Amino acid sequence: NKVRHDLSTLSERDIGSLKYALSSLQADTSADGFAAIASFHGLPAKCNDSHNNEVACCIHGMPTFPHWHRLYTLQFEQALRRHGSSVAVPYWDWTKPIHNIPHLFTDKEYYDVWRNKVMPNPFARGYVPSHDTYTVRDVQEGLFHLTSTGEHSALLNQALLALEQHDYCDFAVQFEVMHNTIHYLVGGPQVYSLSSLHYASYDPIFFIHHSFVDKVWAVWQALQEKRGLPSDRADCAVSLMTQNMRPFHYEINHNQFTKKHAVPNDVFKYELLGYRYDNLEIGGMNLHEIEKEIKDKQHHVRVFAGFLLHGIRTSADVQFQICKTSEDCHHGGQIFVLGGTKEMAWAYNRLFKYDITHALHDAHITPEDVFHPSEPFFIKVSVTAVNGTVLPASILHAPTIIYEPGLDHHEDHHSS
Amino acid sequence: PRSRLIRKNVDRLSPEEMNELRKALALLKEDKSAGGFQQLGAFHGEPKWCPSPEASKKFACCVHGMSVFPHWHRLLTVQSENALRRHGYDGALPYWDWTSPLNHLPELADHEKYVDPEDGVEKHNPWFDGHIDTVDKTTTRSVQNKLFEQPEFGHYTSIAKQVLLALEQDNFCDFEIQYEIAHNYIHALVGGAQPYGMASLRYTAFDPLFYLHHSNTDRIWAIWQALQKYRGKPYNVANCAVTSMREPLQPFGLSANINTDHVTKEHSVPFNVFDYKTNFNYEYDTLEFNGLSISQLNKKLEAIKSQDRFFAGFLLSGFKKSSLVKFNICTDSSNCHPAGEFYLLGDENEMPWAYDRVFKYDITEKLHDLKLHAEDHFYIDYEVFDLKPASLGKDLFKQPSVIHEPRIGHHEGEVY
Amino acid sequence: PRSRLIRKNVDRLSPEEMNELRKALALLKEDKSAGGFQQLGAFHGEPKWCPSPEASKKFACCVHGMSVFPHWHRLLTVQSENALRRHGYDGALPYWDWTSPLNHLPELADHEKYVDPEDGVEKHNPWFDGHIDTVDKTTTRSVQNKLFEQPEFGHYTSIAKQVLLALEQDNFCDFEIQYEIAHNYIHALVGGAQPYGMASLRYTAFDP
Ligand code: CUO
Ligand code: CUO
Ligand code: CUO
Repeated sequence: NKVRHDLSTLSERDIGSLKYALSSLQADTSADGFAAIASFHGLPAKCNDSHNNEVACCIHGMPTFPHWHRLYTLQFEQALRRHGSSVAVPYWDWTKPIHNIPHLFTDKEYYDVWRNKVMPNPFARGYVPSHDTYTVRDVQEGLFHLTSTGEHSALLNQALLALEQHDYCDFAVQFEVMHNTIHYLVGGPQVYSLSSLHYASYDPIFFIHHSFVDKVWAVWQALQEKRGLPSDRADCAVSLMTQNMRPFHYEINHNQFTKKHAVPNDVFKYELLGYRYDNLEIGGMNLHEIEKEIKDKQHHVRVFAGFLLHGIRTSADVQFQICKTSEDCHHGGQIFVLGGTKEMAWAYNRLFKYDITHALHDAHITPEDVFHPSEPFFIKVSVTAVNGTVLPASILHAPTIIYEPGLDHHEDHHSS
Repeated sequence: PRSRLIRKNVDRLSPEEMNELRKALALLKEDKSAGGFQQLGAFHGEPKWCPSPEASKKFACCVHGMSVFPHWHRLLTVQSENALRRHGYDGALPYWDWTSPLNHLPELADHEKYVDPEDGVEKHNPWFDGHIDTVDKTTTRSVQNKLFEQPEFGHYTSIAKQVLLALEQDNFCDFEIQYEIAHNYIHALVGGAQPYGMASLRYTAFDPLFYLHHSNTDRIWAIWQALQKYRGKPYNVANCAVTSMREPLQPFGLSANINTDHVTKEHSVPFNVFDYKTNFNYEYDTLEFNGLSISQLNKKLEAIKSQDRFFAGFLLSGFKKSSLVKFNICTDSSNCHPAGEFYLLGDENEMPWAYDRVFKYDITEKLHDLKLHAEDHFYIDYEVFDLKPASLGKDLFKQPSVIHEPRIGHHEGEVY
Repeated sequence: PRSRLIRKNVDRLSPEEMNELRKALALLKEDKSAGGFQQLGAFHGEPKWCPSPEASKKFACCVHGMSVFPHWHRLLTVQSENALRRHGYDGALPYWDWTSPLNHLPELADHEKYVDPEDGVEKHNPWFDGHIDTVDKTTTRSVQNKLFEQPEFGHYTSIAKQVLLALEQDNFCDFEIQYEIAHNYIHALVGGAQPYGMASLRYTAFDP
């Protein structure tokens, strides 16, 4: 029914359709409409029910999380289709370094038209009617990615690592974190922005970014197929899997396909959605190639940093540094987490690993050498809210230093 | 010199051996020294040594809800054992194999007084109980008779089942969670209602049964390591929580008047604790679970995995720790049936801890009786009660997940 | 540029100067910014910024019972002063010489509303009081009338006596203790009974 293309790939004609569709989307007062559609993600929280007790609708820090957002994108796509969008919503490939913020989203005014009328760009932003606030974005230039390889950006590295994981659960943990980065980048400090859990859904970038993440997640399933394991089946988070995903289950969403799809178990087969992607590729590697690419990574030994993510109450940035037994320390790396008060707290069942290895090497510190005197690796954590003071470390669990045996289950060739 | 002590089952002990224990413990109780019993009891709970003894916020000394947990306890038993040897007890601390069904409580612990033929003077069993100096109270024990042998059939026991599952986990961390909780059951069983007893975290150390139970628990851990050895994984090395293992555990670490034992102090590092025999010259007469041999056990374990199973997962905040939790599966339309129960030991004094991962319980058998399908939707109602009867608000507690662990089809391709 | 501001006694202030203060403070109250009044008030007491704002044990920001005490307060006044100047107040914060006996409270602070000849619109004195956003309450003041001039003879005043003794101390630390306590008297005098006022440490900052 539908193909998804990159934002850059979008032609003017294609974009023009999108431009109009969103405009009409905004107009749609109905529940299917954009204002209503946005609330599904977060505030206002309709999620448990309209009743006062409420939590954020979206599932985060949960394995259901990719399912929900995936479903969420379809809702918009269907909306646009109703609106007459010619194409599926595009995805903003974050992984590649961004010379500049995409024109379609960036331009505040959409001047081009046969009419040559000047209008606001629905893509640029939207406003929150309930809050009567307006969306805002504070972006860091740093997003323009610079890296040694150039190709391997932080997102690329993080995404790739997630990619190499048979375990879905393990995949999701890594998968979600990479996803988090964009919300932080665009939102910045702004309370009302992507950076905020409730507010974020309002920004139209949200759909674009999510399209990409969804695209990547889909690739993972395809990769899994390449691996030969069932893409559909999920080992853990079964409890979560069963639960129907509101508000999709609810009548509020007119969309029929979403309703049946509400169980996240069903969400896995994207094909049921009937939307496809122009190509399934991550950074130039084919699915086949990527599988090949990941195996080589396994050959090398790696050291990991383990994160136990309790979740922070306000959206928060965490910083990591590696310190020598002496005073010296290095910026190990940073990860972002997004969560509102509404978030209805979740915790990661498993450890979130980050590849310390590169940095340690920069340290000219081997995994063998001893980081701290008490236990071999003790590090000082730093956690900050997007705004506000630091959150207490004490609650947080101790750092884990991981050494990883490269051997998976891969033989160069079977016999014939 | 006979340095290597042997831990045997309590039942096994000859009267000569029993007599030695009776005498040794009695002397042990008397020992005023730090090495003495009262002082030793302090390590586990109140009085709380864990931040420096002269010091305000006093939280309990014991690693609970941590991977470190078996290491600390293992050290603790040795500490007691060494003390008895000083007393002149010939053997090692005996282990009460609770897993097996008990016709009755062991006579050694159970009877109030030992009338010994040595002279004929009738003396209260030091084994029976001890008194807490701190609180002017005596340890008490109230145990549910129900623990008495009532197998579904033969060997099958709740403990055996619970322990067995723990045994299956390859990774230590996963093993520990299952492992720890099973450990909790005995405390609850023996202590029962009384506020002063095995039931309470602070009190438990005082009861002499504590050592016997832990000896068994340590024994179980040892078998796990042997099983891991059989598995091919190095028993001593632990993949997870490498960092935590390095840090030493107090009070053993104090290595001062507080801890006389040199052995334990060196041993404080949990990494060291793994190789029990060399470091701690103690052994178990047999490392076996039930009738099964180690190789026997592994084979048996594989059998369980082969079949599909359903589990409920619990995230244990373990905040209102001393309490019993019982959960039952209730049909949508029909009856409820007791799913099973687990116990958490925790005094107010204990420091807060939370499980990184979920604890799994095998729901499957009960559902089968219900003839409930895995697919069918049932609701699990779980109630936690304090040791004293009372209802604790479950609402804050996160709902348990229900997970199905299927065999993947019958994977034709990987294995013939 | 007239950077150097001058602090004068409140009584001294001319109506022109007074008007400037009235306007400036009013704007000052409005200022949402961190620079704004509400934010500035926070420094002294609640909300308690002193361990990092995002943070649990919140103890009050002010140095009290410490030698540091006059330094901190001195900085605080300047902070307010700078704020008013941004508002466009010509002068410096005026000082109410409490040591001298007061026939009555100063008119600037005292009267409820200023009817200014500027246009004739009757406006509540921003000087009179402010409202605490944090607690949904307004600052109040109850003062003992007794403070009114009643000298044993002439100049002799309790405050003068108390201040004088502080003055005598050569060493700063000894000076500070006497100095601080004398300082305390006004808070008590103005605040009196009300829980929201000069009397309470948290509340005091709010009152102008
Ligand atoms: O996660 Cu809910 O927003 Cu991207
Ligand atoms: O564990 Cu601390 O008590 Cu058996
Ligand atoms: O001192 Cu803090 O208040 Cu005048």
